[PDB]
Amino acid sequence: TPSALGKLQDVVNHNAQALNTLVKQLSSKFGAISSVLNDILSRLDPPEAE
Amino acid sequence: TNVYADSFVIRGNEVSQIAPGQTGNIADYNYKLPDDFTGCVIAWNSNKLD
Repeated sequence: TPSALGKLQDVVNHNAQALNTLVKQLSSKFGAISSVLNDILSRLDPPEAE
Repeated sequence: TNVYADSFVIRGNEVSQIAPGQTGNIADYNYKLPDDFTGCVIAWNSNKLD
């Protein structure tokens, strides 16, 4: 009955997914052109890159 | 606190390059202004003297 120890399994799963979701948002593209910064500063002008 | 008055002579089709963030021969290799320039750009035709 693996659901018996679900109290601590949920804790460790929330600790894991909180870090995995935080790092997954790093590769996001919120209203931008690229997710990485090297493809933005070296492709767009400073007035628009900022 | 302190005001700097830069003076020079350029052509007519080069006056637009004095604005911040512009690109051209005068903007890049002659006179560059930062993206956060604070001040006023003044230009008038001096064909009768220059």
